[PDB]
Amino acid sequence: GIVQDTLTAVRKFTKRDVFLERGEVMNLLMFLSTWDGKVPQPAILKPRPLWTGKQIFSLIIPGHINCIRTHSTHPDDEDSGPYKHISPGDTKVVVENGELIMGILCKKSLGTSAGSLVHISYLEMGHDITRLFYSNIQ
Amino acid sequence: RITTPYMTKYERARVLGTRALQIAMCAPVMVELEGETDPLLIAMKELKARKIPIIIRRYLPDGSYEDWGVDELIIS
Amino acid sequence: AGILFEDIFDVKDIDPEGKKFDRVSRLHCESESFKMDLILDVNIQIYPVDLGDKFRLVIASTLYEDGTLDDGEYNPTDDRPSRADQFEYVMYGKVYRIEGDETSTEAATRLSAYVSYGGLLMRLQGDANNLHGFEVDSRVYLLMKKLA
Amino acid sequence: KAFEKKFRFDYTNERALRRTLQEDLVKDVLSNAHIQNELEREFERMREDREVLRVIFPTGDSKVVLPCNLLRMIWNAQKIFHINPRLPSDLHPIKVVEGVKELSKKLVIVNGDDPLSRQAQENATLLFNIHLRSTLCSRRMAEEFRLSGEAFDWLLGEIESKFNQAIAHPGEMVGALAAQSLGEPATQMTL
Amino acid sequence: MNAPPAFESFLLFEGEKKITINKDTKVPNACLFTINKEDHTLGNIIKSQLLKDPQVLFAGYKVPHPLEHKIIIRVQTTPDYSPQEAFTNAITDLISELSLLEERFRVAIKDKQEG
Repeated sequence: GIVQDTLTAVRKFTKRDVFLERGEVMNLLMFLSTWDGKVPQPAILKPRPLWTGKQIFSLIIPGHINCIRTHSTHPDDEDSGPYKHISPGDTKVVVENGELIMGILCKKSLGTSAGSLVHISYLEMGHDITRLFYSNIQ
Repeated sequence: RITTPYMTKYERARVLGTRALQIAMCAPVMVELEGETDPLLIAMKELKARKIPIIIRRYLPDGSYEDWGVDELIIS
Repeated sequence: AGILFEDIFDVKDIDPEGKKFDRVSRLHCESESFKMDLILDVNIQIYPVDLGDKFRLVIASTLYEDGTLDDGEYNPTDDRPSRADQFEYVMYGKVYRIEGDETSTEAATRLSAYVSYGGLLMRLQGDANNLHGFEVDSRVYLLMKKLA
Repeated sequence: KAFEKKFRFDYTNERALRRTLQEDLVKDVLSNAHIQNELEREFERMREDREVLRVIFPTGDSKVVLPCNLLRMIWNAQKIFHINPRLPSDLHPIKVVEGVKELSKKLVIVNGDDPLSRQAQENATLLFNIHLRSTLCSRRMAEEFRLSGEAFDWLLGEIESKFNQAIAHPGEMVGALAAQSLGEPATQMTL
Repeated sequence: MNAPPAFESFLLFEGEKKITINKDTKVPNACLFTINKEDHTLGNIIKSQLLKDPQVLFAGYKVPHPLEHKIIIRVQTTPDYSPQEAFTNAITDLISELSLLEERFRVAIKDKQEG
């Protein structure tokens, strides 16, 4: 169960602007059940240590899943032109090695569907692992 | 024996259920139980150790009684 | 050392496509003396950048300037090695792609190395002779500093 | 022509070869006529399977439903073994051919030793095998997936295991599954 | 019926210890203090004071369930410092700050009343 409550929120969490501070990050890591006790390195060391939404999410994502979805508002003239692996609007999702590299999540990426990172998690990682992935997202 | 060498999830459920019921009714544990005092947990340990003393009649649809030892069936 | 790359860039653009995000802006830079293109997402709230600034990019594989590798875990205390803190901006990312203009026959003369600092993407695109320290899935450090 | 340009394995360039295979393999692919004729056998197998697909799917819709995501296992392998796609591979094309040939014999739905059992087996896995031989190609695995010697062995073992897990489990209530899965879409239709 | 009496959000029952320490085994020098009959009042200040020690690498707290009245505070320090001392020093420095705040407020009052 991933209801609207934590789907809008995960689209806002994984936007490119979500920079979490140190106390906020530690607060969030208290609610990861599948956390290995290691604080990731910040995306931004100087001037201020400042994590990102995609870092804490890539901590949620289980195992070493690989996935490439495409966020809902992706311009279709992007894959052809330049910026195809850059994506100025952050609309192409690439979970590579269990780790959100780019792209905003939504239900297209987190529902159950063809692709649908949670589906690839159920297929690749297991069945209790995706239970934990659901509850951790929430 | 013309049958899937894997243990069906239905077979796994029924083996663990009956094994834990036996253990609850004083059947001797066949695994080095450490701190475990719950039938079902002991049944899972006994299964993962390949030591549950049970065999299965897989009844084919003609009537063949295919005998499989729970320690032979490839389990998850 | 550990410096995969280093140069002085000049910002020719800040948001050509128009600002998509409020705290993050996308510099389009061109270097000096290496004939190299850079595209870089920057947190312009904590580190403001505008047109025509000349900053000094350095891309390293470690911060310790003795060569010893990083282990990639937040350790804010240890200074047993002396960090490369001559820089104002320091991001930490992972090279996630290295394209090139190679054809089936020859090798690539120009390369494009794409890095993603926790989600803020950079694309460093130039000659294949100085973009050769990079390799996919390599964790890398970007250190910028404006020049006066 | 695109099908031939993409699945053929030229083996007649000596430049595109050294760009994508170690030198031992590139001299083994040209200094041999047994390797080249086996590669031609693979392409003919692939072309006639193409003609079979053109019969099964006469409308041309290539999106099928098969029990192993092969383009994702190839990716898991490229990640598990740190495959550098900028380097000549060490995977021998004949090894791809022979490996998928022996893999297709471990994916057994109908256990044979029996002419009608062998035919039911060849039918039960006719589409998945066409897929497997057109994605674990020898031209694609050497210029597109760039797998290595051991990445490929891991990939074969992985395909076989993830297939054997997909086989239907006896005693499964398939009638109840079908009923509920046809009825749950009846909750959003018209009228 | 199933209405918990209002006083059992702050009143220990027999055998509750008010605090227990578990060493966290996933990492070195990490402890996990479970404090019974506390809430964000006492959890958040201790967390924010631990995050002031330069030898604390992780400080966090959580209320597991809001209907149960207890918090968990996870601390992780540098090897030359134990999380028990980091916790103790946090509480001592909070007590010191509030003592200072109390006397400063008494003086500010007694000046506002134009004493």
